[PDB]
Amino acid sequence: GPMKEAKDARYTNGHLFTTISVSGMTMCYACNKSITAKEALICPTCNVTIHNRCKDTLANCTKVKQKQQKAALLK
Ligand SMILES: [Zn+2]
Ligand SMILES: [Zn+2]
Repeated sequence: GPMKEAKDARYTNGHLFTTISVSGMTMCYACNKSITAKEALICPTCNVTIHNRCKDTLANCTKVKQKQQKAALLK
């Protein structure tokens, strides 16, 4: 395919952080406070939200969904 430029290089600790458009009540899963930004990041596998710069303190993407999955025996 013509997509000979796959920028598959956006993994800090296993989570895929994609740019979102925070326009409402949002909280930084890395700074435990309200994201007053117009852009944030989300892991499609652990459903976190961060200030689009606090991803270098988020745990491995199998140590985030171990707190962000309300359908697991997390006890
Ligand atoms: Zn933050
Ligand atoms: Zn994740």
